[PDB]
Amino acid sequence: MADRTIEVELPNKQRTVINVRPGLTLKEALKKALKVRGIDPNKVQVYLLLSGDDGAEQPLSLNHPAERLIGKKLKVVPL
Repeated sequence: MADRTIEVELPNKQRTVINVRPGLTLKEALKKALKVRGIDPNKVQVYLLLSGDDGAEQPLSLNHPAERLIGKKLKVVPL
C-alpha cells in the first residue's frame, strides 16, 4: 500500500495524520478526528494545496471521498 492515509493540518500550528478506506467521504473520515477535538463540520473548512494548478489551496466538498486524493495533504481551519 505504501501510503494509504491522508494528512490534515489542524489549527494552532498542529498537524495530525488520519487513515480511511475507499468508500466513505472525508467528513466520515474526519468525524472521529473532529469528534474528540470538539470541532464542528459547519464551523471549519478543509482545503487542498498543490502549487499553481488548483489555484493554490482550494476548497473541497464534504462529499469528497479521501480515496479520490489518497496520500494528498490538506489543511483544516475554522471559519
